Amino acid sequence: DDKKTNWLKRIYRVRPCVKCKVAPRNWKVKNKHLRIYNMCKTCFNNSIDIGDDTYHGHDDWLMYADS
Amino acid sequence: DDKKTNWLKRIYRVRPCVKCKVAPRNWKVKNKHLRIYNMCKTCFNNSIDIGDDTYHGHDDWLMYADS
Ligand SMILES: Nc1ncnc2c1ncn2[C@@H]1O[C@H](COP(=O)(O)OP(=O)(O)O)[C@@H](O)[C@H]1O
Ligand SMILES: Nc1ncnc2c1ncn2[C@@H]1O[C@H](COP(=O)(O)OP(=O)(O)O)[C@@H](O)[C@H]1O
Ligand SMILES: [Zn+2]
Ligand SMILES: [Zn+2]
Repeated sequence: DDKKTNWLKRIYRVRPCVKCKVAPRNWKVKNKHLRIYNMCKTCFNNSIDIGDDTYHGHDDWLMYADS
Repeated sequence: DDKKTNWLKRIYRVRPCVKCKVAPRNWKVKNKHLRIYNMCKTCFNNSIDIGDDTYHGHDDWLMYADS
């Protein structure tokens, strides 16, 4: 129910990439959840190239108001 | 994973009861989810007494970082 989705949009917007601190985070939809990763796509691909997993991670959010 | 819980604490704190606009919302833990209701307990009980379901509702949040 759309008020939940609006919260998820707010939460996404206020959390820039943990590495570059400017770009928005990468994300994906998996089944009924939104997965927000810690970094943008550029910084994540770079983290593999440099050998750092320090900022790897994510959090999952239910995209519906009722579980 | 505790960073998720910290977000849920922020989201809860910034959303006063939709009716009285001052008190924090009622909530409950159901299985792996946090249910945040639209109103505080006082306003919800009052809504039954006055016959208004306008502000009845809730949103559910996964309490873990990985779904
Ligand atoms: N953009 C990113 N920023 C930080 N960590 C990421 C990013 N993309 C993938 N990861 C990490 O890489 C791993 C793989 O994630 P993912 O592909 O979503 O796994 P799954 O197989 O469960 O769908 C996870 O630890 C995830 O946190
Ligand atoms: N404090 C409250 N504020 C607004 N609506 C509420 C409140 N408490 C209960 N409700 C509403 O009353 C109904 C019953 O909720 P609940 O007891 O959590 O149902 P369930 O049987 O699924 O566990 C729902 O529509 C819920 O949104
Ligand atoms: Zn970045
Ligand atoms: Zn109230």
